[PDB]
Amino acid sequence: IVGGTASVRGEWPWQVTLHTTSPTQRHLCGGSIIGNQWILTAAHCFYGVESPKILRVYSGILNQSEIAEDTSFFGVQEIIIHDQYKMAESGYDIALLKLETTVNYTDSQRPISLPSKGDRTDCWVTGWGYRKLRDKIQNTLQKAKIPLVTNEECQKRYRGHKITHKMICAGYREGGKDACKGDSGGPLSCKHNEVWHLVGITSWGEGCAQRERPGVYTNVVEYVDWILEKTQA
Ligand SMILES: *[C@@](O)(C1NC=CS1)[C@H](CCCNC(=N)N)NC(=O)[C@@H](NC(=O)[C@H](CC(N)=O)NC(=O)N[C@H](C)c1ccc(Br)cc1)C(C)C
Repeated sequence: IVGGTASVRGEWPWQVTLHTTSPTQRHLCGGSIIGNQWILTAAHCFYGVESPKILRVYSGILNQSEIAEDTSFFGVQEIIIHDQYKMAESGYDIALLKLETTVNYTDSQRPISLPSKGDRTDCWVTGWGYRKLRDKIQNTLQKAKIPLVTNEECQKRYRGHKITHKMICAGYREGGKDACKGDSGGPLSCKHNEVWHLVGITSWGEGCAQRERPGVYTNVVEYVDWILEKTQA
């Protein structure tokens, strides 16, 4: 997260930190709780990830230093990637994680409502990623208010990339506030009528918070059907 501020403990209940044990443990990507045993995130986060067994999910986290070898975590029973995914920059950068055990909701971990298809503004991108292109994972969960930018507006900034309707861009004309390396998979949460909705999944972008370079996110509303299909028994 570039140009943001440290969050408060429990400020973003759905946000979780995904770790990989190979070759050694470390933050891998962001993620959103959306059900007892369902974590939503970006598909590109599992490039070269063979077994779901190397994945460890931590919810209710504020600071990475809350995580040590003796720290509890939810095991990942299954990794479901969208059958059309290929490159994050081509779309379908969405994936589901089915946790080994059910999640007990508390003040520090609750799910986030999926946007209503009937809805095809007050948005924030959160994460523990870089503060600038070259940097390091942040200990304290970062957050930043970013305005959504139309696709026609996005396409222009990306004359080399084709921004479909399954994508949505957010950023500032001037930059300065955007997600960066390590925020991937993480949520773009927007609040309407004081109800949060998972509008986007951090996906890609040229650099971080650069002028006229909106961050490209997966447009979640375009996948709820896919989601209900995968979450179903
Ligand atoms: C995620 O946090 C990560 N996914 C995997 C590792 S880190 C970032 C979020 C990017 C948000 N950007 C923004 N709002 N400005 N995603 C990526 O790094 C993805 N790639 C890219 O965003 C860009 C796309 C491009 N056309 O350049 N690629 C890129 O930065 N590539 C270089 C090679 C790179 C440098 C450092 C790191 Br840690 C990764 C890649 C994924 C790689 C698809």
